[PDB]
Amino acid sequence: GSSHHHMPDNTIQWDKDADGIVTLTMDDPSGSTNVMNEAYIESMGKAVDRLVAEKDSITGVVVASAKKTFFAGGDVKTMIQARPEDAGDVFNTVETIKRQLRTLETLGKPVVAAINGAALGGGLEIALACHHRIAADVKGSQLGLPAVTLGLLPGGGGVTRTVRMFGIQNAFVSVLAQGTRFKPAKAKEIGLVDELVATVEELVPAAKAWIKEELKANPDGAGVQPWDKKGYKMPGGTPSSPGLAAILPSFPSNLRKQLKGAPMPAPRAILAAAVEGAQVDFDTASRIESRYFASLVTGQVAKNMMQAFFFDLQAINAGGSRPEGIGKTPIKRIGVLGAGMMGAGIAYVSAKAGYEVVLKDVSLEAAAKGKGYSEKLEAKALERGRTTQERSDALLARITPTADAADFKGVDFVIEAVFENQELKHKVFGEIEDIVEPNAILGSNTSTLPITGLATGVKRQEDFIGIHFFSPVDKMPLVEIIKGEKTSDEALARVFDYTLAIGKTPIVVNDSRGFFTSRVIGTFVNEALAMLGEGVEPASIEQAGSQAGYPAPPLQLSDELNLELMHKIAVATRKGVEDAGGTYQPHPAEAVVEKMIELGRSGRLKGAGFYEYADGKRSGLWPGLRETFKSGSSQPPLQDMIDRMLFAEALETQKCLDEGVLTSTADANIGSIMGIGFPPWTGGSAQFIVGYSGPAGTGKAAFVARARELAAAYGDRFLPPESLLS
Amino acid sequence: EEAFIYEAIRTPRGKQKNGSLHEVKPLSLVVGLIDELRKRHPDLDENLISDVILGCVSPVGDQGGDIARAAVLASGMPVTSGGVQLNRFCASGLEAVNTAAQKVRSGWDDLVLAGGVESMSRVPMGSDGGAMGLDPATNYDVMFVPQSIGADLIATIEGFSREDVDAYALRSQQKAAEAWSGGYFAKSVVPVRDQNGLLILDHDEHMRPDTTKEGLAKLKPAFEGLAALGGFDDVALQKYHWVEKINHVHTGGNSSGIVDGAALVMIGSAAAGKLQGLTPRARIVATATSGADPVIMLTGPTPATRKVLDRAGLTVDDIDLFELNEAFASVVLKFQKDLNIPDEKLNVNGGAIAMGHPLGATGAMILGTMVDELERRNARRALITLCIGGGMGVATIIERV
Amino acid sequence: EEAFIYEAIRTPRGKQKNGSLHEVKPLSLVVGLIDELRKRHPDLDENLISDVILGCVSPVGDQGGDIARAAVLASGMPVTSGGVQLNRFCASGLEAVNTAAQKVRSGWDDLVLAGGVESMSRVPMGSDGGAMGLDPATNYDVMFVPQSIGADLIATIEGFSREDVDAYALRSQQKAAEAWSGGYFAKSVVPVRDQNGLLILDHDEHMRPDTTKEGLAKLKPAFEGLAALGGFDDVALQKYHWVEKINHVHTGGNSSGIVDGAALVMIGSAAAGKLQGLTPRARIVATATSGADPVIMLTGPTPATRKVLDRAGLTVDDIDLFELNEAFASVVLKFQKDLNIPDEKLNVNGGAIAMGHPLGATGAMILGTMVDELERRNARRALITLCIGGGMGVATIIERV
Ligand SMILES: CC(C)(COP(=O)(O)OP(=O)(O)OC[C@H]1O[C@@H](n2cnc3c(N)ncnc32)[C@H](O)[C@@H]1OP(=O)(O)O)[C@@H](O)C(=O)NCCC(=O)NCCS
Ligand SMILES: CC(C)(COP(=O)(O)OP(=O)(O)OC[C@H]1O[C@@H](n2cnc3c(N)ncnc32)[C@H](O)[C@@H]1OP(=O)(O)O)[C@@H](O)C(=O)NCCC(=O)NCCS
Repeated sequence: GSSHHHMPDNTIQWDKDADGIVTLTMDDPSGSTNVMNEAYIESMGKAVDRLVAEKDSITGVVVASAKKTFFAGGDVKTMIQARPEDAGDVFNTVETIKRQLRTLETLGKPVVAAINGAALGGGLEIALACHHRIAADVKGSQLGLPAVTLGLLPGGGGVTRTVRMFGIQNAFVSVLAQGTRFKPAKAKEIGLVDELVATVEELVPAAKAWIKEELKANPDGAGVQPWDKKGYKMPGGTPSSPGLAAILPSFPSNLRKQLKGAPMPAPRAILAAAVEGAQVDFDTASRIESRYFASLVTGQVAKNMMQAFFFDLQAINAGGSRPEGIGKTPIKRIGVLGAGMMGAGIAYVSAKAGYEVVLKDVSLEAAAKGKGYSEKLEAKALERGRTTQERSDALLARITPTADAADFKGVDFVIEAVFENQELKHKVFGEIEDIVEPNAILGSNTSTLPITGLATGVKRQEDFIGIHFFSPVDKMPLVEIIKGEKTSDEALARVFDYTLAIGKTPIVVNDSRGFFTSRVIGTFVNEALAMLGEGVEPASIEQAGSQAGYPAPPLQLSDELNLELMHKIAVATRKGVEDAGGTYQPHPAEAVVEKMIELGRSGRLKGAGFYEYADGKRSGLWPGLRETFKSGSSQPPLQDMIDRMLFAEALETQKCLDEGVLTSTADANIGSIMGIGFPPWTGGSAQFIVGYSGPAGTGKAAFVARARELAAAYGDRFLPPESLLS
Repeated sequence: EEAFIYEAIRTPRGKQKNGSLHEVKPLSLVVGLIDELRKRHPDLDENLISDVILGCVSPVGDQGGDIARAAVLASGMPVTSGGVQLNRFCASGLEAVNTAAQKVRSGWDDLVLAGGVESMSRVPMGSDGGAMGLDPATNYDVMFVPQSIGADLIATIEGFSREDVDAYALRSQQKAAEAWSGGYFAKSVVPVRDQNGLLILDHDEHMRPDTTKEGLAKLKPAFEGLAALGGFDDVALQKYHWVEKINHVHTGGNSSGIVDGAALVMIGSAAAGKLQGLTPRARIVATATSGADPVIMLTGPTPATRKVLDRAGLTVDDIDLFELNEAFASVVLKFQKDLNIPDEKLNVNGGAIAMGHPLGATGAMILGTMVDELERRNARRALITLCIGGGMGVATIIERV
Repeated sequence: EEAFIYEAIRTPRGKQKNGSLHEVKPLSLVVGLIDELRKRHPDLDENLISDVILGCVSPVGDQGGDIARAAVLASGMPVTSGGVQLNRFCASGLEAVNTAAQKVRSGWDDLVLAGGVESMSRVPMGSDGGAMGLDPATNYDVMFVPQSIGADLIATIEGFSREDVDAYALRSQQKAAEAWSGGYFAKSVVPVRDQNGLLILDHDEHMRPDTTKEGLAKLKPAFEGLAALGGFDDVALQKYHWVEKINHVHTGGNSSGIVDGAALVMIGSAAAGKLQGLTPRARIVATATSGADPVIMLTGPTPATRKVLDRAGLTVDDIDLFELNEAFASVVLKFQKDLNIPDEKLNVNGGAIAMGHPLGATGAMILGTMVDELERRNARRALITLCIGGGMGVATIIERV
């Protein structure tokens, strides 16, 4: 019963010329991109049946696309709805897809992929089933298998074929483990595509020219993959070779080294499927690959990551949090205030997006060092990673550093990133309000100070907005847009367009204490400091942070985020709630931050914090921590430490959803991932509640059950809010 | 019913690089020991020998195909003598003796020949592969780290410094040299010879009797490049989260040597000895198998020792000699700190740090070492234990008779 | 003291060419069986499990590195459960059970997990090498011939014709089909599934239930080119000088199949069962190890059977069921002619000719087959024996309780 099929519409156009070459042109009618949906599986199933039925009159096949891209996507809506009881349907579906490619791969005739645009995921897997791949050397077209970013693996033969092409080590580290995307010139160097052409018009003609040339110069080996020949030698050997087996035990350990012990199952499954596939024949390896793919699609982690990195990110880029009805207003010249580490990058990401920006600071020497931050990032791109070109000179020609305030004549977009002092920002904005153009926008890179009070320094308060960047803005992709009480919708509409133009993803929040990103980080770092004061080993706290999924351990972050500045937030929030008539209940972590400051250890700036610092490098933990906080006298389970730092952020983001700081759960998930470092496997701090998986169960029911258990043993701050049906 | 030891001999241990035993196939090492047992009792009816149990950790190539059965047939032994290879890692030698004692104790076997053989210069470590190391899903889940990483972690947790482990390595070289100097090994070490009777090796050539405390301190940590490239340091610290950094203290001088060798023990019942005119040398009192965390791996000896003491009904005070294999110095120091064992009881004749560690044969070698010291000192009880891969533990209590 | 069998399960046997179990690593076969034993007794305190003994004939690659220990750690079993691989060729499965019963009988172990595993489609025969085959001096002296040459020599000496061995091969296919048809294997054959719970194999796919007597006669002697090119025919006739010519009667239809599979048996003492709420299924009465000429190799079952009968004090009349592994048809016919065993007692549910022969696991498989037929027929005693390479023999007598 197993065949090439699993009333749709046809997505493949058939054409056979007089030479016998069949040109399969992928052209999905429903949509502008070729997507691996139910229509494609039926279309390709019909196409490969006709190739077998007409094999006498056919001499070669050319797989091309009628879209601007080649092939990229898949019905994510079906994959996220796959329950563990549907593992059989998932397996048979992916087995059918690979069966179609395996038939196309073994027709005894050369098949050529004509890659005109992006070939991602299932698209590259189709091209990898071919014998010769020609790519059009046009920028914007990618080639990769980014299934790991959705908690999945390349189930359509990606793992099996990349390993047969490159070997276990290179295929995993370079192609599979990270879903790396390659440019057509880059993909030619490693071996994904075999040759390049300048224009897409000469793509298919060159594909047919290679077929005639292949049949004439190599008739016996035409249409045969290297792994289908007798005496095939896998690059780097098989797991039984003494060379590869000598280092094979280090492949999983180095994977745990990179993942830091985080419960992300997809990288482990890819490595397992790759090595187990290399021990058996190609057809058996494909089946092993299918069983690991079904293991991930039915898992909860892949549903979290598909929810965040596909659905939530697509809804944000669709202008979900942007106010509808407002058109598009342009940006003539951007003005950055403060050439510090944050401010220097804003001038870079703005200039990298083609915006001509003027970077102003106090002294000219400070402004030049800010532009030097962009040049340091360009030395690693122009003549290192080969990512830049002679265009980066125009990037740096956009940044015009200065110290005179009169150089802001004609600036339409003003972003400021100065020290966190409201009296200072009230003065620098009053000296620029009348200088820049009237309808200009007054952005403020602020992480704590409320925008409503900060906007009073200017007359046109409706154009004042909070534009919160994260460091370094050259790499961090989240921009937190904070609405003031008087902020107009047309103001944040222009900001929403800007953040999408500089290649970032925006979230819109309302003005409140700690906004959303700063407020939830505080609960994360304060949860670790509370544990240290309780007597928890600081090494366990750092392990609990990295094994939870965070990029940086919490104590290491408590030194980057200066420990003195955390104390100033503590005294500021107390005065705010006390001036409102309420009573302030201190957090347990504040007694810890007061002891570290009293001991003269404030973080990396002073050169001493929780870690020791020598020659600008972070050394080990300070040996005096164990005796200072009685560390070791409290040994809770490591999972309790992991859950404490994850639940505290999850509960706090729920409060932000109740208080109205966030408008959509998509901004909560994406805002926590790209601005807080919340573990990507959770799919966001809001998805963490609905997709929680622990000993108590799965879902919101087990979350509030585990929250009450954490609250019954570690304090009533872990009790779930009322918004969670109890 | 009761299991007794009648003979316990071994070969000298030839070192790895430019070793004398490199030209000797491991099958020859075992038959040479069988020949020696036949020279001591030429009137022994070998048809009563029920089985021949040989431990071997890398049973491939020269050591594949049930080398125990190959020895039975190559040595001209009766065909009814059986033969079976087992692998419980570096406790394979003692597991063979324990299984032999348990086979004798069951009554369904009368006279068993236990031992082990390893030719690490010919069959390197890990030649047999394995899922724990080579299968990613198995490796990633059990958090596999090499035994040397667990050794440095032991010294880090227990506070054993570089000087502390080098002080034991010096002590092992000294007591092994004193043991060879006093002729303690004269009767139990059978020199290896070729088919012409010419000498090949007559002593443990891995020993460095002229080692100084300052000479050990000049050695480099040999496992610093294994942990940095393999990432095994980070894996070990995910399980042991409270430990901040690994202190790499083990080197070539304070770790067991890679050597070739073979050992052989004859275990039988009390009835089998009287029928053959054999005098019993010791009695197997109790055996025990236990284990501990496979990441640290080398802490198995502690619970295995406590279990064999409870089964025999004895405490640490009742045991006169403690023999723990010196795979790494920190393992011995840790096993001593746990059970509070005096130094004068622990590895009195040196160990694997000085004389080498032939994996499959080590358990039987250090057992035969204790049956001699029990007879020499005229002591009563001894306890033999070895650290095992995967976190296992095997302990045996013998009593001189 | 007394050793009892509490559970005895096995996987279906997947064939060599285009087999269903080829995609399953042999470590997965064992943990799947451990999972099944855990589903039957979820309240069993697995810390009382003293050891896990797995027989394996080619412990290399996927089966190296003490796969028994890999199963203990991959299955989430307690770390104190030990784990050890043994190799006594195709009797490794039964040797593990006998060793487990002897370990239980010694009193130093309470609850042991014995069994075996072999993935011949992944780890071919002779992958581990061996001195008997690859070392010329050892090969030339012991006069090594393959087991198939000894099988044809058995039929030549005993007068078993081609029709005689094909008549038994037909009988094995029939009784194995009747056993599967009647559901005799429904409770002891645990179907293999993937990590998603999807079925991989649920039956012995090597069986050919539609085999005819005329279809077997059309097969060619598969070992005619091995004896002519290798010269093993002349070597066998130098030892057996009175035989003039070898009659090559064994083919693909009347020889054991190359299959993948794994088995697992839980053996414990009487005290261990009552403390765990386990009901004993059978009792290990006696075990025995013997052997015969290694050139003919496959005649070991005869003296091993006589020895285990004398130890238990019973004769052939006392045994209700005889289970001998069908490595070759002539071995079964020879073992029957020696002890004068009725056909109705010998391999009542078919054997390896129909269902396959996973080397390391076969001994435990055919043992679990007999603990079921003893319970089904409500019979008392059964005797299990296997022919071993190198001329060895292993026999076990179990009694239903
Ligand atoms: C001990 C171990 C470091 C061997 O290292 P090695 O480099 O092969 O051995 P070497 O003897 O050459 O030691 C390296 C150096 O140390 C020196 N050295 C070793 N022991 C010494 C001693 N006691 N005094 C002085 N120098 C010594 C050597 O002379 C050598 O210097 P060189 O390279 O200039 O000759 C290690 O690899 C080992 O064998 N581990 C044991 C493995 C094990 O236990 N396996 C069981 C699990 S399956
Ligand atoms: C049995 C043995 C001959 C296997 O041979 P094989 O060629 O691999 O197996 P096959 O099943 O393909 O048998 C060959 C032919 O016989 C046929 N055949 C086998 N059994 C048959 C049966 N019962 N009825 C009809 N035809 C049968 C097959 O269909 C095949 O014909 P084909 O080649 O056209 O398909 C032999 O190699 C073997 O496995 N020996 C056992 C080894 C052993 O016991 N080892 C232990 C010591 S370590």
